This record gives sequence, C-alpha cells and structure tokens, in this order.
Amino acid sequence: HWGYGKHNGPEHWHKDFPIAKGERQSPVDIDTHTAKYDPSLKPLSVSYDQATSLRILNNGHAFNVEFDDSQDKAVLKGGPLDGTYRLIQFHFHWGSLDGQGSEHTVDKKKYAAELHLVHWNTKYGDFGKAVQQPDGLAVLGIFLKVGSAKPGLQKVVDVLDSIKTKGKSADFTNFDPRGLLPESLDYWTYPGSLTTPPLLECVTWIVLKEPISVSSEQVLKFRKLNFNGEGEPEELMVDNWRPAQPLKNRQIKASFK
Ligand SMILES: N=C(N)NC(=N)NCc1ccc(S(N)(=O)=O)cc1
Ligand SMILES: [Zn+2]
Repeated sequence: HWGYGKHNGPEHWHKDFPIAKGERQSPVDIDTHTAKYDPSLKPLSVSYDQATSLRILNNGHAFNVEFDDSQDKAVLKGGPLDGTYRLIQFHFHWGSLDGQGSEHTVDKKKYAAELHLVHWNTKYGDFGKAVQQPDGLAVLGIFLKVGSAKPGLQKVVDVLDSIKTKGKSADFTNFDPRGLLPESLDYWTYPGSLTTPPLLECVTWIVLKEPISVSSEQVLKFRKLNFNGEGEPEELMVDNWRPAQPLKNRQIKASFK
C-alpha cells in the first residue's frame, strides 16, 4: 500500500522499508561542480540493436515497457560497469507540472520527467537474484524536458489509452529503445538504490547529462494515466517521483570534463 499520496508517499515508506533511511539511497541531487571527472571511466556501450520488447504494463506506480531478457539481446556494458547488464524494462517518473517530475536533480534543477532503463547483471542469473547484490542492477537515467516532440516516444504515448488503469497490459512488440536516447552518452555515476519500495541498495546509477526533449502533448498523455484500477475512484498518475535523498558517504563521478 505504499504510493505517492499524502498518506502513503515517500515520507511514510521507511515504516515498511527501513532501508529508506540507508547509506546509499536514490535519487540524489547531482552537484555538478562537486562531481569529479574520472578519466579512467572506460567507454560506455549501449547495445540495443537486437532488443525484443514484449509488453507494456500499468503497475499502479508507473508503466513498464518490458523486454525479453532470457538472452543477451539488449545490453549495457562499459562505463563504471564490470560485466554485462541485460535490459529488462524501462519506465518513467513524471510530474503534474512541467517544473517537476524527475527523481534526480542537477544543481537542484528538476526536469519534467525521467526515463529509467533498468538492467541486471548477468552474473546473477535472474533479476530477482540481482536485486539482492550490491552490483546487481545498472539503471540508465535520462532527463526529459518539454519542448520539441520526441518522435521515438510517440509509439509509447499512443498505447497509453489501452493501459489507463492499474493492472492493464498490452502487447508492445518491435519497439526500439534507441529512439529514446540523446546524442551524447556523457554521464554521471554513483552507487545507489531502487527509487521505489523495496528501495534495495543494488543499483549502479548512470545518469546522462544531456536531456531529451518531449512535447507538451506527449507529457500530457502521461498525466492521463491512472494510479487506480478500473472501477475504482480516479486518481491521476502524476508526481510519481521520490525526492532527492542524502548523499552520505558517496562521491558522484563524471565521465566528462
Ligand atoms: N524489485 C522489484 N520491485 N522488482 C521489479 N520488477 N522492479 C522493481 C524496480 C525496478 C526499478 C526501479 S527504479 N525506479 O529504481 O528504476 C524501482 C523498482
Ligand atoms: Zn524508476
């Protein structure tokens, strides 16, 4: 029964998930002047040419575009990572207003939304095992700002009417997640956590510096989704973001000068 409401939102999560007050929680504010360039961060490798999307699901928190992760079809390697991380799903966090919605912030700036491409370390065999490990997941985070449309997002936008309410799914094959990437792969990285319960401290975060732009109409369609199930009181799926958490004993590294 966690969520994003007044009575069950981020300030309440610690009562069921005490790791919410842990040593490596996410998201964080990225202080760009304090991040340090790490010249040894070896090139990042996004290999999504053989990606196989399967389905899109409204899980009551967000919507997930799910991939076949039973082979190395869409993988992330390089950068801070040791080994191979398979893409399992992507989702977004977004606001009720264009001035909020991202989970990470950059010098305290919120973006309108944030895309999370979730990958698990193949050495752990399955996603469920990976989330129990400190290096189990790699999440590629991409900021969204409102401006020009993102053509490669439109197929996602257009299916949302079919998954309005919690528990709905729709087949979603042949979607190419390369159409959601910015031009540059410059990034910041730090060790953190899942940003929703169970808040497990299993993530290497890789947050791209360059935001993608989406149109006002595209984000407006995100905001028509519902947190509730069909036949329950309508509650718009907006402001499904956790605010920045204390950095504690962490350094954020930059791939770029
Ligand atoms: N551990 C689970 N709940 N299992 C699962 N299927 N996904 C959980 C999950 C995956 C990614 C993120 S995020 N926002 O940090 O990218 C939060 C939660
Ligand atoms: Zn997320």
